Amino acid sequence: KVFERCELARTLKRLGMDGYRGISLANWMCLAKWESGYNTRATNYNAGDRSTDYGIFQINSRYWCNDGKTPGAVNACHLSCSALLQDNIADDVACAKRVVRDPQGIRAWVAWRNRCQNRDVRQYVQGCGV
Repeated sequence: KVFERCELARTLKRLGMDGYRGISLANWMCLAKWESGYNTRATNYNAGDRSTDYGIFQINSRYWCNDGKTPGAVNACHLSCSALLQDNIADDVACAKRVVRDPQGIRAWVAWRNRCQNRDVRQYVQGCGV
């Protein structure tokens, strides 16, 4: 499923992401935009290290979900990577919360640094009623 901006804004709010571990809603929106274009079915194979990024938040199989095929990986979120490809983002949200619970926080996603850090990200939630 490809979310519309405000529709996702509202969904994330309901899911308790606003201010999660100090991370504002607008930041999570910026993240999803740059990682998947708000597409829950998006996947990206990293030939470099043999892992795959899955779903809305492009969660990596090296550490967060199990795909069976990534070498040396762990599955911190206790989920099959398949779970992150559903149209519902409940699993994605619970796993993303897990990711930021580690020291790096939101910085674990390099695109967040490149595209969202130190920028005015209010645009991502403007007019959405959240």
